[PDB]
Amino acid sequence: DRKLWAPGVVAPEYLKGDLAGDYGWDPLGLGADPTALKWYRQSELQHARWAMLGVAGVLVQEIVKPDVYFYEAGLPQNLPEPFTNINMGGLLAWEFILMHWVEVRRWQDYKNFGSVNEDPIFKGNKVPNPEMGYPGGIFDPFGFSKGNLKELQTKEIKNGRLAMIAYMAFILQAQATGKGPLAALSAHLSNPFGNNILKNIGTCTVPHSVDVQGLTIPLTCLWPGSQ
Amino acid sequence: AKKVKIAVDRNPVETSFEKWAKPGHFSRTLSKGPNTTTWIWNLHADAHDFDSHTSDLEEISRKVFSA
Amino acid sequence: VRPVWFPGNPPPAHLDGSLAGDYGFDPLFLGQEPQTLKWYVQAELVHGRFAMLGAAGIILTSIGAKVGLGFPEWYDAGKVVVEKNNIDFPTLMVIQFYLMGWAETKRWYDFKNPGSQADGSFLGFTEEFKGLENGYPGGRFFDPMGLSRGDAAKYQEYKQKEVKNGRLAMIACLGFAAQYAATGKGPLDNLADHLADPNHVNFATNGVSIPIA
Amino acid sequence: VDRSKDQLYVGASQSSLAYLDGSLPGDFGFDPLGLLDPVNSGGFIEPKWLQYSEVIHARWAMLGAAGCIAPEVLGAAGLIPDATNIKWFESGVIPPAGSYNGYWADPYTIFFVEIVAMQFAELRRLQDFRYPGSMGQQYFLGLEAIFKGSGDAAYPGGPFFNLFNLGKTEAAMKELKLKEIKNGRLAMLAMLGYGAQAVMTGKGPFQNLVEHLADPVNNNILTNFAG
Amino acid sequence: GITSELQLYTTAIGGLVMAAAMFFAGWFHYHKAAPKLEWFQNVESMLNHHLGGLLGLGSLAWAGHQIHVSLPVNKLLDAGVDPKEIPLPHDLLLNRAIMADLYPSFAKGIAPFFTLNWSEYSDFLTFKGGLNPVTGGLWLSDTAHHHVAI
Amino acid sequence: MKDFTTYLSTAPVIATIWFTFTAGLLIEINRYFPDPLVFS
Ligand code: CHL
Ligand code: CLA
Ligand code: CLA
Ligand code: CLA
Ligand code: CLA
Ligand code: CLA
Ligand SMILES: CC(/C=C/C=C(C)/C=C/[C@@]12O[C@]1(C)C[C@@H](O)CC2(C)C)=C\C=C\C=C(C)\C=C\C=C(C)\C=C\[C@@]12O[C@]1(C)C[C@@H](O)CC2(C)C
Repeated sequence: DRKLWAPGVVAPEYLKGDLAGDYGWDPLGLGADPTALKWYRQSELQHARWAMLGVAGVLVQEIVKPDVYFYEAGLPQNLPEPFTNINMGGLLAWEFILMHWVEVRRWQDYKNFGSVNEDPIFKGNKVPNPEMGYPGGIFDPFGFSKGNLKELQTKEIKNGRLAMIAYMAFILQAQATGKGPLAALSAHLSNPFGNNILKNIGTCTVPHSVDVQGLTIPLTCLWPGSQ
Repeated sequence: AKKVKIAVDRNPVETSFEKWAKPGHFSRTLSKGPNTTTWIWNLHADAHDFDSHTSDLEEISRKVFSA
Repeated sequence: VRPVWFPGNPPPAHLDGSLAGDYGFDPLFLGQEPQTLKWYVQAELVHGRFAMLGAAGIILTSIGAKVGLGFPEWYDAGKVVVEKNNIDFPTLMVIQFYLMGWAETKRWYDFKNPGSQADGSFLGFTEEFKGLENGYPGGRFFDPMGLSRGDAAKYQEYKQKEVKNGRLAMIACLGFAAQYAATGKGPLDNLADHLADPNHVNFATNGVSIPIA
Repeated sequence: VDRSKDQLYVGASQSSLAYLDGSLPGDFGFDPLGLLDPVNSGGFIEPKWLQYSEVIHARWAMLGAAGCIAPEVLGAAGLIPDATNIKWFESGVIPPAGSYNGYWADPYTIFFVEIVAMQFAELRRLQDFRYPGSMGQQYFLGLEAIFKGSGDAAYPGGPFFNLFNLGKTEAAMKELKLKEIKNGRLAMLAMLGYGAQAVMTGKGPFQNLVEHLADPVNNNILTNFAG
Repeated sequence: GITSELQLYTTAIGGLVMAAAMFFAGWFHYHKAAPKLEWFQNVESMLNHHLGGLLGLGSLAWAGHQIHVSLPVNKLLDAGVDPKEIPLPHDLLLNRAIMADLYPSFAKGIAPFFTLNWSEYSDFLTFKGGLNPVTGGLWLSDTAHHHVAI
Repeated sequence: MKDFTTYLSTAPVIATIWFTFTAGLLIEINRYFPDPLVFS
């Protein structure tokens, strides 16, 4: 009885509202294999949660530091004063080691549900992990999981899906116009007709490559825009 | 007033090398194989004499068309 | 049931999926006869195994050339090795055919009469040359780690892995030859050019592969 | 061929009414050469292939008819840069007539991607005609769920090719198929018109229309024999 | 109008493709879709297609080649132009300006054909007779009018 | 394939291969040892 993505369209058999934010949308039928549907559901949570942090970071960073131009914020010379011109090789080493640990733990949970709940060092500590992708426990200090969990999952995925669309709008707008999200919004308001996608779509403002501390990094736009 | 139209038969014959290994298959006389050297000459002499292999005009015409 | 090279086409009768890497690909029915199929199964493995050694050797030496360690390109190594080391080519060629001839004749008469080379005739060795299957010698000489004598399920998995990397290597060795003829540069020299400008540097623009271009 | 709608067209004959019983879409009885006669049919001249081929020609022609004029109409309205306001036969398909420099790759590099992409699209479509339902069985990254067909080769249906499941009722589907065939047949004649008009006049389809409206008497096929 | 070994080479490749098509047709029309006896006995239909279709359109198609390829190329060859400097046959086809220089009648397009002013084409549809003095062979303009009439 | 190899075993096919081989051997010998008149 739930509303579907389009009017008068039959939902797939395997989509029966069990998961949150289920509109019965699967034109490519990628969820037919039950095991594949679980894996894709996790990746939807990862993209949804990472994307929401991405959108929040870009917007908040723009307000505090308007001139950083987040697209270029990755360059070492643009880093804050404490970290300015830090050796990117050492900086990457922290991320690889720390993310490899965290992500393998999450991966092992998917392979064998409930195996990696307990802390490895300090015996006794554990997380409830009521459902895969929702560890809870220490990950939910405020205890919002208690109550109408189903509704909260719906709110999370719906906002997360919107963030995914919104963030890729930031990327394409930066590539085409060369301005951040808020800056582009101001430009449209000033001259709604002269300054819009109909004009900017044909230009890609990203240089072909950059030199990061002597290492050349290729760059591209998402379409063959006029460099 | 028989109408002029395209008329064919589907898969009349099978594509196999079986008969390539049985010389004389086309003729009843030569199908039994050789006993004298006269058989060898008879094989080549009557190979394209379709009208004598079969009495069916349709079968004769189809061989002529593809030959 | 099992996947095939051309989806929707039933596999040939003589290919029942028992062999490793079987996708029912035999459009010319070259292996219809069961005894001839044994010969080609082993011919494919020998071709595949040599190609893997060839591809790995060509790739590794090419990396040595690009990095500047001084290795010559695969298409010049033969001339360089002989001249630099002062080797008589006809003697080296003859030695190869004695060693290959002895080793490869033994493989020939094991195919004809399986188990014949494990009779103790050759220096008293009676179990290292018995053979496990067609194209899979086994034993403690050809399989010192005993990966074919351990788990049966995983050994069948490796047979699938061996043939597919062998077929991939065979295609690669054809790529090395075709690329050298069209371009006249080393393997990784071509790879570097493609990564520079993939759009404007490939076979469609080399001026050879597509003459009408 | 009677224009417009009617029970039967000009070329309808008593011989063709023997097997043309209205079952097929757009069945107006027009078959003077009697190529659709079921009796003693074979090869490619059979009802199933000829009806299938017409729909395939209809759908390619519809894309071609709209795509061979849109650059001129959009360019005339200023919605695209003048650099891309190019006649359909001067895009690069016929380099002797004219070629466009500015694609992200050489037109032969683009063609190879076209070959590979169309090999998959066309050979998979063919295998459903030879073995109905066979493309929904072998693993294809989970996409085989949407390639199960519907028994009729020309109308696969399914979750993707019938994304919005229009024509749910039998009566509705027949009307849609009829509308598809008539638009498709009209586009096939339009494409032939583009080809003939290009040779006779050497100008784009849009230019020919504008010139005809200017001076209809002084601009038509008869006056274009000489210039 | 052949002037290079490339043109000879392409015809040979086309000849092999036709040879492959002919052998496929023989296999197809014997093992796959064999015409029935009633099909072979439409003598009226066969003559119609072989008179107007084989001989008729074959003669018209060859007239198209002579009018657009053979006549311009041989007109320049007889004038002494170096073969490598002659325009390619497709340049003659695409550029009506070039053809007008050799034969002014082309400046009027195909309007004379449809308006029945066939005398406009007298410059390349001739009735000279005799032999071309430079090459000792029949005029190709005469040969083109022959195949158009045929 | 059994029948096809049987066809290649027919007398005309064998003779063509055999004489093609025999002729090729003689032609190649005279290519590397031109003008042989005496054993020497
Ligand atoms: C009548 C003569 C005769 C002939 C024609 C052969 C022929 C053959 N025997 Mg042999 N045998 C013969 C008698 C005998 N064989 C054997 C026992 C065997 C066995 C057990 C085997 C053969 C095998 C073979 C084959 C080896 C193929 C090859 O490439 O070898 C290449 C040859 C060599 C590598 C050795 C010769 C190299 C070189 C000419 C001499 C070099 C000498 C120097 C000292 C080298 C020093 C180098 C160091 C210092 C680096 C070949 C068909 C083998 C085979 O293929 O079996 C299936 C095999 O396994 N024979 C005995 C003892 C009963 C014989 C008695 O008369
Ligand atoms: C079928 C669609 C189509 C195709 C195949 C092309 C192809 C091309 N366009 Mg054109 N273009 C189109 C439609 C299309 N365009 C439309 C509708 C517009 C108006 C928004 C433009 C505006 C435009 C500009 C301003 C420029 C090009 C240029 C180009 C070239 C590629 C480089 C580039 O920057 O493209 C960028 C173009 C796009 C990303 C348009 C994508 C259109 C998609 C494929 C169709 C669906 C669009 C959809 C209805 C949404 C429209 C906008 C929306 C706000 C309503 C290439 C020849 C460049 C050129 O001339 O180089 C010499 C160039 O500078 N196009
Ligand atoms: C002597 C020549 C000849 C004849 C009399 C026939 C006769 C027949 N063929 Mg066969 N065929 C031939 C040659 C011939 N074929 C060749 C050479 C090939 C290989 C290419 C085939 C391949 C073939 C197939 C695959 C099929 C037939 C079929 C048929 C039947 C219907 C034909 C029809 O209506 O065509 C009408 C023609 C068309 C619908 C196509 C017209 C356009 C074609 C593709 C090109 C014509 C080019 C033109 C002559 C020159 C253009 C000049 C310039 C503009 C470039 C009929 C029994 C069909 C059958 O069995 O039906 C029961 C069938 O399925 N033929
Ligand atoms: C059979 C159909 C067909 C074909 C073969 C062509 C072919 C062509 N068209 Mg035409 N066109 C057609 C139909 C067709 N058109 C139709 C129906 C219309 C009306 C809508 C148009 C409107 C049109 C315009 C307005 C223009 C062309 C142009 C072109 C040329 C350049 C094509 C190009 O750059 O594509 C670009 C390639 C793509 C759009 C495909 C992108 C493929 C990537 C991999 C997709 C990635 C997707 C991404 C990951 C996820 C989705 C993102 C999205 C939500 C934003 C080329 C000759 C251009 C031209 O003539 O330039 C000189 C041009 O300006 N066409
Ligand atoms: C590989 C494909 C193939 C296969 C397996 C078959 C199989 C068969 N065909 Mg079919 N056929 C094919 C292709 C094939 N055909 C083609 C391409 C055509 C078109 C020409 C035909 C036309 C055809 C006809 C008309 C007939 C068959 C018949 C047969 C049967 C016996 C054929 C036989 O004995 O051949 C063995 C014969 C040969 C090997 C001779 C080959 C002759 C070719 C044309 C080469 C000519 C070379 C020429 C002489 C060179 C000059 C010589 C000089 C230098 C000395 C058998 C079922 C017959 C049948 O079913 O009878 C009941 C039959 O009547 N076929
Ligand atoms: C069969 C023989 C033949 C052929 C093929 C041609 C062909 C041609 N002649 Mg020639 N001609 C011939 C006989 C022939 N002629 C004869 C016998 C005479 C003596 C009376 C002449 C006298 C003559 C003169 C005086 C002239 C020509 C000219 C021409 C050219 C333009 C004709 C024109 O305006 O067409 C108008 C339109 C058409 C023919 C219709 C074209 C239809 C197209 C091909 C449809 C394509 C549809 C398709 C779906 C679209 C592609 C889609 C795809 C890319 C996706 C053309 C190359 C003219 C020229 O330019 O000469 C250099 C010219 O001035 N001819
Ligand atoms: C993860 C993500 C973004 C993450 C961004 C991050 C971390 C950004 C970080 C930083 O920016 C900051 C904060 C500050 C900067 O200074 C530095 C960087 C480092 C740049 C986006 C995902 C974005 C993901 C997107 C847009 C995915 C869209 C998927 C769609 C539409 C799929 C549709 C369908 O598949 C279904 C569901 C079902 C099928 O049946 C049908 C089809 C149609 C195939």
